[PDB]
Amino acid sequence: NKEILKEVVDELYSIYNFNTDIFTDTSFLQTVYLLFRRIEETYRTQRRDDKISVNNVFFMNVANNYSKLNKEEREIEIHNSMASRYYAKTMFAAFQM
Amino acid sequence: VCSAYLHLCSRYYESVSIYIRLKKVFNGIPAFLDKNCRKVKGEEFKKLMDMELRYIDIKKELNDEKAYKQLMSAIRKYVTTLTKADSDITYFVKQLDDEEIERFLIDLNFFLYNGFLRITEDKHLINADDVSPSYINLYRSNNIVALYILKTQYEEKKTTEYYLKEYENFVENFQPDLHDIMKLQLFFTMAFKDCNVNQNFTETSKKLWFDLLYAYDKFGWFYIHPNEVINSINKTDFVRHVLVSRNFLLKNNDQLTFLETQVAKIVEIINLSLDKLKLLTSYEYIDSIANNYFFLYFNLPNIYSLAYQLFNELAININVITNVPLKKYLKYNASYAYFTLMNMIGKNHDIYSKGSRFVYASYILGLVFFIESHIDIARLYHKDLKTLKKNCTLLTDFMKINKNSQNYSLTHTEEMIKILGLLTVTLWAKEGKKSVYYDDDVSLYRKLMVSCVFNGGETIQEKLANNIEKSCDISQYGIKSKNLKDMIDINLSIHKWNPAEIEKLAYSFVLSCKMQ
Amino acid sequence: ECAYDMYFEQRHVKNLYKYHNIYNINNKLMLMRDSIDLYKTHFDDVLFF
Amino acid sequence: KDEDTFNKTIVTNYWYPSPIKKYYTLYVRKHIPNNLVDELEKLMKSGTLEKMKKSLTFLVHVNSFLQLDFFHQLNEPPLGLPRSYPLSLVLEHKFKE
Repeated sequence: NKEILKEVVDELYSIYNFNTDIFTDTSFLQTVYLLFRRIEETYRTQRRDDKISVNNVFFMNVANNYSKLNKEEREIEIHNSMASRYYAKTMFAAFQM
Repeated sequence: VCSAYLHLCSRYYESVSIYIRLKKVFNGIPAFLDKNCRKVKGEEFKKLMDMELRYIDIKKELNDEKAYKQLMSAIRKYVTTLTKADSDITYFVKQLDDEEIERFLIDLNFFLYNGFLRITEDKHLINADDVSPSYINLYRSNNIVALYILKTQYEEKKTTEYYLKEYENFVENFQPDLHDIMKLQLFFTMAFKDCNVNQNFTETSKKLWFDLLYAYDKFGWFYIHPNEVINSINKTDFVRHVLVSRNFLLKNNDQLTFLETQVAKIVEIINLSLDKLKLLTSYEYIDSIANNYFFLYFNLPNIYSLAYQLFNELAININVITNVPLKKYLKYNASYAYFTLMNMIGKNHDIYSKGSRFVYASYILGLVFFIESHIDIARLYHKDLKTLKKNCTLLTDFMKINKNSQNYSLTHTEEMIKILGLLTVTLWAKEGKKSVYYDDDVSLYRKLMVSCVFNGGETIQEKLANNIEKSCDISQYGIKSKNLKDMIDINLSIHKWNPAEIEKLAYSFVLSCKMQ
Repeated sequence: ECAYDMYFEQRHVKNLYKYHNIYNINNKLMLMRDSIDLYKTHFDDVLFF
Repeated sequence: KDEDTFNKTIVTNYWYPSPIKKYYTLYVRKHIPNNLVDELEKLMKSGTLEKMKKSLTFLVHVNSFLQLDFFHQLNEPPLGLPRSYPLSLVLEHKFKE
């Protein structure tokens, strides 16, 4: 969604330009990467269990009652199931370029 | 009841046992504080755990911060006292550091009152079912120390009597109360909410269920004996088998019960439509049922498609041991599926996925897995015939229950399993309401393999070869020798199939024998 | 969409999709249906990494 | 005496004059609020985490695209045609052609 991404990148550029008594230009990228990893790990639940994480992924599923949910909540479920594993990897690329 | 609806009572007594054991733990815990930590919280512990008349809070209520570092210390000491002599879980118990102990001590108090589970996860992925007590709804609500406790402590009409009574006696040396009976009533009304679902189950199929279960847990009557399963796992591969099993039984748990009830339905219909000479083991009779699957309400979703879907899930799980598609080497790696089958029909060890016992589903799914990983070519001519013979003898040698030394007199259970096997093989090839000998769009391979199975052994060609050289008579102006035999077999493979060739050669050489 | 349509016309998929909602679902066919619908909607923006 | 060998030459050394910057650390912890990720979260505006999450909408699940490219061999070929090689070879060939 290339209208919220622009706002986020502008905000981060401002935060970096105003604080150069920290953020030595390679600490900013690492800090942003770890912040993205925390934004990602705030998605994982006990349903859709732990080892169903990376583990040479073939254990991954959506939910035990994915069906019967709705026609519109079971796409939010797809988004959450994907973002729980592939959020930092695909957001950091765009951000850093 | 507990006799007609096997599975609903099997679901009720698990919950009863869980409630009883956790209540025992929580009633043994209070007297412990009156022995160590002489005046931490000795008596008012119960007065705070009253919850009679309420929500819960040990921080705001009891606003004396010099209480946690002793209360939770004593509680952790108690919990590590319960999980003794294992020397592995104790490590993870000592590393808890409340409030991962406070949450346990609150959830365990909430369970023993209202009989619920105190779910605080995403409250849109739960539907009035993920709240009853069971070993799976406890590995999905993050209640994990409870499972440590239940793992360390309390853990290791002939057949009907044996299984039902002689081991569903958790309730022995127990006494109800004025309270505590309402929670049992709640468990019961939770279990029996399917007042028509989980349909037909009575002495028709109930007897067969109990016979197969007793036979497995006494003699080892399965498609492969468990000793062979265990004796092929080299030492350093055992901790991944456990993980490929545990994940198959956690996620695909409702489809297994669905397949179970659907197999029970067809066993009911088989016994209700009615001798073993060739009726019940001939082609046309079994074809009648195989037609019953195309067109109890006569809908009956095909029980081969369900087993194929579960095979697909299992074959995707198995591929976690490498990073290549594993196309034709799904065999040479069937030890995983067979360990899962043992854990599914047998006594399920590894208490994190323990559930029902899935007798029928194991037979059907193991047959389907073997067929689809060994005896199939749809997804990959004399040597082709050698391959047909080799695969047919592998199949016919797999499907025999009892092997070792006992006399083969074909008791009733063996008859029923033979009928189920032949139905599962005639559903693999059938493609419509028309016998699979006269239909096109059925592979050359499948007609021949079905014929090779229904005759129990040899072939469709060598059978007629022996039958014709019986009337050795034919050796005219003329020719015999396997040469004439393969001549008649290519005549078969070209002209048309299948019983046309059988009967027409039969009678042509009957008249040939009466000729000379 | 051609590859998806080729997937959906199999024996074990047709015989199960017949009973779409009169019974339980494998929870896996619904995922494929949802994926193809969502793709056919936003077919000009997606990227595959 | 061993400074001019091959194992001492292909390495970097990174010396710079010491700057005088506020001490925030990305490495561990604790008991003292000196953490770069926490500081960055504190330097942000009110609504920015939810703006960070509302990018990157996921549409095609991995399990929906594997069943056609990886584990394609577990598919009954429909009545008629033989095996159709997976959805990666088809894609690259159709692209080139």
